[PDB]
Amino acid sequence: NESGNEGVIINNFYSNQYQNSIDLSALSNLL
Amino acid sequence: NESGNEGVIINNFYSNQYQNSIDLSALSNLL
Amino acid sequence: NESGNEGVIINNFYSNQYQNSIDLSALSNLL
Amino acid sequence: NESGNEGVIINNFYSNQYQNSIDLSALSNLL
Amino acid sequence: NESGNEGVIINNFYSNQYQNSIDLSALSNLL
Amino acid sequence: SPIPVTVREHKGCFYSTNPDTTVPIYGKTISTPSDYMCGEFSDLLELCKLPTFLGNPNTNNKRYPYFSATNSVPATSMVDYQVALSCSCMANSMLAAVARNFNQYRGSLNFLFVFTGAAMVKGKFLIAYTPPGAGKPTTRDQAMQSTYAIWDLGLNSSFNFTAPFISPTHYRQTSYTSPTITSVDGWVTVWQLTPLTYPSGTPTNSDILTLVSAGDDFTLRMPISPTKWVPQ
Amino acid sequence: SPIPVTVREHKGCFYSTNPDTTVPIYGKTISTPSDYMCGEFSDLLELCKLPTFLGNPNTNNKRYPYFSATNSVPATSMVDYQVALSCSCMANSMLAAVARNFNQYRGSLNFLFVFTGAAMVKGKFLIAYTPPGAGKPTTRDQAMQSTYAIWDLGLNSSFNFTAPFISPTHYRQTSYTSPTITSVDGWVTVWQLTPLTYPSGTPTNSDILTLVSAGDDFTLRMPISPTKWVPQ
Amino acid sequence: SPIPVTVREHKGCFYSTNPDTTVPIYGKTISTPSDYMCGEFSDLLELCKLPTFLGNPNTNNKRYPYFSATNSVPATSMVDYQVALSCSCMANSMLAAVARNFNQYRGSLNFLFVFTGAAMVKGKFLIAYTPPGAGKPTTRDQAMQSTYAIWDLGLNSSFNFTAPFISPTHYRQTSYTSPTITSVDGWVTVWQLTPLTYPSGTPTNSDILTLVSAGDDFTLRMPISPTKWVPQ
Amino acid sequence: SPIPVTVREHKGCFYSTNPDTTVPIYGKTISTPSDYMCGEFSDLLELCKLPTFLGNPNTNNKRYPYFSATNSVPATSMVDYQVALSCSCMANSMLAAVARNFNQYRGSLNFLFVFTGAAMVKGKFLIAYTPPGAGKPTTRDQAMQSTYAIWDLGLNSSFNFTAPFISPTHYRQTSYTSPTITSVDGWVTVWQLTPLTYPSGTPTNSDILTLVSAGDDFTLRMPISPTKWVPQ
Amino acid sequence: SPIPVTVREHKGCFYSTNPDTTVPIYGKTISTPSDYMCGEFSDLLELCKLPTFLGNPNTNNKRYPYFSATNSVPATSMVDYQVALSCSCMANSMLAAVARNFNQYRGSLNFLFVFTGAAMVKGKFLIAYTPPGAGKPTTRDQAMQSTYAIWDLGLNSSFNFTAPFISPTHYRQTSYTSPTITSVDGWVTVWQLTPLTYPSGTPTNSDILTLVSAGDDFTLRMPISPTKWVPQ
Repeated sequence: NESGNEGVIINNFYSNQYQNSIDLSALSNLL
Repeated sequence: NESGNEGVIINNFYSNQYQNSIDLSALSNLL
Repeated sequence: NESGNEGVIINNFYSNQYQNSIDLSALSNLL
Repeated sequence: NESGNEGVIINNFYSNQYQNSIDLSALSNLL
Repeated sequence: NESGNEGVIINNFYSNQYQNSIDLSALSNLL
Repeated sequence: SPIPVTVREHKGCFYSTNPDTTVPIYGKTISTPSDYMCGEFSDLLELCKLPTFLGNPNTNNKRYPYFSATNSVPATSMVDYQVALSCSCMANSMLAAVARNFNQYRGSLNFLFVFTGAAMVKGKFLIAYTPPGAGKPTTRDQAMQSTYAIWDLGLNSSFNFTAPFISPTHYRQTSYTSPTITSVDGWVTVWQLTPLTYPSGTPTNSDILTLVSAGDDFTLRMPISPTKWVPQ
Repeated sequence: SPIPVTVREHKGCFYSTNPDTTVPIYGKTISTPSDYMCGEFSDLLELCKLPTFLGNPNTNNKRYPYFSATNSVPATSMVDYQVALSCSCMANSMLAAVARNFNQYRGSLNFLFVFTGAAMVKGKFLIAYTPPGAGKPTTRDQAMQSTYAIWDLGLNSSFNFTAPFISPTHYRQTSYTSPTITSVDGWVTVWQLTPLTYPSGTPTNSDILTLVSAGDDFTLRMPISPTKWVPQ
Repeated sequence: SPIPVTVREHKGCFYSTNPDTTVPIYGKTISTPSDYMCGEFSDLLELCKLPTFLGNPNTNNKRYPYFSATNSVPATSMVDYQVALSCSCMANSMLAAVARNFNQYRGSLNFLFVFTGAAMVKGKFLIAYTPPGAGKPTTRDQAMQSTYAIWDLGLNSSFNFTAPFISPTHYRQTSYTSPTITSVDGWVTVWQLTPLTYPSGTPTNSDILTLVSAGDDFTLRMPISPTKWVPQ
Repeated sequence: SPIPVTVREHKGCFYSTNPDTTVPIYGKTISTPSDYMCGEFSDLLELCKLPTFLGNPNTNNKRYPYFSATNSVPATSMVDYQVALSCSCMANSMLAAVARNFNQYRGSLNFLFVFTGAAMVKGKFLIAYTPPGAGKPTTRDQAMQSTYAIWDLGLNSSFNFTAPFISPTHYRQTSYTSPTITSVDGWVTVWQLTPLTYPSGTPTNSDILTLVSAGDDFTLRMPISPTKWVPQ
Repeated sequence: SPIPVTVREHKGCFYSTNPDTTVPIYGKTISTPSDYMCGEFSDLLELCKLPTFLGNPNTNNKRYPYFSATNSVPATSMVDYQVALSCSCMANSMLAAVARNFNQYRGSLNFLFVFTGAAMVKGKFLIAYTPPGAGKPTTRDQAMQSTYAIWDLGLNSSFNFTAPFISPTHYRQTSYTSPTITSVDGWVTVWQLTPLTYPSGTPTNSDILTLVSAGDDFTLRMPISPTKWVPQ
């Protein structure tokens, strides 16, 4: 079940990338 | 027929769980 | 054609029952 | 292409009939 | 990936033509 | 998550004739039925198509309802009321009374004349609508060249006339007489084409009863609300 | 990108009976169950259909519950309480107590009478509902021409009566007596049609117990909230 | 249930050229037809492509419409008007009058010259557009090395010229002469390449009539609104 | 075209625990990964199920961790701590420390007792949970009639006890002792059922180590935030 | 009919970096094309990967571009510039100039050294990156135990070096030197491993030209905006 205190049916307008934090895993000059 | 005085076509944004009251029925450490 | 002066594409949010007037036609104890 | 200066994706709420001007072409008593 | 700082799920109401700049490539009298 | 909104300029305006609802307060409330009450009229037009009575004057300014006639020669006759759906005549009449709570009118009008004289009587009337261009006729002769109908007083009590719509404009103004401007139009006249005859034992004099209506062509559009009165 | 919005006239109004939610604060919070508690009534009507007790007066203004009778002749009898679902009687009663937190009522009412006298006794009562039109009866004779039932006091302890709804209007006002206006209607009377008889060794006197209810026809609609009291 | 909204910064702004509707007041109102009125022009361009008349001056500052010529040698001739769609000439002209209520222009221009002299006459004119780089020519010889056309005065009354668009920029400014900046460009000149000849019995002197237009290539974009005037 | 909106009563309110986002400022910003950091606990409960240490007092008010015992007879013994998840004991403990930042609790509790005495020793303890109804026991005898377990001190160092949830209410208050109200419940006691024995060469005296936990049944719900402290 | 809306707390805030549009004013306006203009760079990184020139000082504080060397023994040599992408050196450089309008950096750096001496010459340089832990080397010997490359001065004019990213943190701060905090890291040194030799007829002395760049591994993220300057 859902995120935490965060519960509207319309979820996020912006873009995840935009509301929280991406989140991740570890031309020419010519001659 | 519907709840009581509560009649909009758009019903609830939040999440039931969030607007009224759920409602109900009666890691390691290692060695 | 439509009601009278009343013309939006989104018609009624509430519920007819709720905006104008329904409109109509003419437990135990035990032993 | 579109009306003139008038460009939203949501076009008209009301009803054409209601925002601009229709536009046109040329009980009993009993006995 | 997307424009630059511009990230809502609802993109543009108006009309591209209307929010930024088109963008481009190079009756009778009678007798 | 909140949806950004651009608040528009108006923002706390109340529009009187605003085509859209508002918020309730007392809901799921059922109305007392009807069911048993016949006589519901949906459109107004279907009203102003029922003659009501054009009041004809005499010295006391005691207009009264009859065009009234006899034994012989008019005059420039019998009457004359213009067709300016705001007249003195037509106002008080339904059609004219309804036509008013509306800005414009189009279509053909109808004037109905019912004779009230003795059955042992006999008369013959010329009737006409004369459009604006020249002036108000001043003699039958001058009148006849207009849309008319010779009425033969017989068995058949009433006549039905109807003055068209001879209008440039597809529509006309229901009448508000900040002067008489160009738009408005009409005069209807009526005179006897033969006198109103009668044997011995019957009356000289006889009254004939007036009743305006809006045809199968009449159209009123642009609601408005006139001219604050408070009668008499 | 922002959606333009036209802010409507009201804009900072709070409606009391406004049919629509508002914002939470404490969510994903689970409620302590029930499960084991029988006796949940969903509708109120299903309440005001349980007699509770119409208090009958005597000098001290010590109303008490019984219609009480004997050995012989009334009077104009035994009692009389009108049917004005706001009376002196019915108020305090459930139905009448419930009927009040509501603006209108329709349907048939029911009056139940249980006899409390000795088993070696015997009586016979006439009972009637007399609609408004003429006046309050002043003699059984005058009463009988109304909806009634001759009650024979026997084995079978209680009688069930029920005064209809003889109403023009599909509905009636639950009662607020800024005067007595036309709408409200009813009087129910009761008198003995034969005296209440009894052999030797038993009482003269006997009390019979009163209990109003709303039938299989009773309907209350328009919530409201009456008349601030603070009893005694 | 209410939808949360984030009110944006502007919030009570009115935009003049704002591409989006607003609220009605008088609806379901039908408009008086047209139907019968031919001559509806949808685009403006389709306007500014109809010569109107470039006024040529003489001492009184009484410009008048003709380029006017004779018997022999210019000068540095006949005329000279630049192509700066804001000139003295082209303003008052449709194209130039329309071109103004717009910020930019592109495409090829057209100058049409109609001869008004005697039919027993004969002349021959050289015509040219000379782009900015060097200076305004000061002799036909100096002119000819530009886009031109030798006009032979005959049967065929009028000549059609058209000065291109020799422009770096894909577009040019419709003209607002806070000085003469680099963008604007053009001069069109015209002189006789042989004198304007005529036998006995005919006039020395003759006037030839001026009329600008915007080709099959002309484009005006960026509405604006100029320069408050109040003529004469 | 603008969408009319009815602004609701609140209109400029900020809710602290409001379940819904707000507006960003720095976007398309990627976070420094994790990847390599084991030991992420998602739920708190999974915490308050790790004994931490209930501090047992002696004159200096120097509570210390051991229930401590010997050679013979209690008393009314050894200890006694109630089960009021707010006690003096359990607070400071995780479970009790976590149980607090929450309004309610349900489920079974567990008390674990580890013996620290010499291996050449031997003892035998009675242990019990005694529900509220009567009073705090005042003798083993009086205690035993409650949920208990006779602990035999052997090889096997620690014992696991667990005091149920003998509760009317499906839930109980995590403890805020505006007095002791009815809800809260528990006392756990412990005394020796045979003394703690030991041969020659070993100690009289021995300490046994205390550690609370929340079972496989423990549930805390209603976040809150207590009681501002600032220790010592 | 109006949609109720809950206005959120912010309500008249303007966010600078707010990811979402706003309202137009001049629409359906077509832009002057491009088409013919090659040389459009979409990403900045693709910039800061072009050496620009690290200025090496001498007494006048007249830094100049060359590491400059000869005939024999350093010193502790030739140079030394740290790798603190904010240095004195790298700032003014593209990479370093671009790296700044950004909060963080990751990846491998590259230092390129081009020799400018006579072709009849010959030299041999040792080069190294020495991570923070111990101190700045004070002798080649001390240096060599770090990532390095012995450069043999020949035909082949330039050498390419590249100092990794030996970093705990997946990222590092682009440099804002409220002191030197722990994060930042690097020193690159260079000394001759054999002197720079040359026959008769050629110069003692020779200058070798400096140029920083960001490899195939370089990443800048978190836009910001530094430190207000106004040069000289």
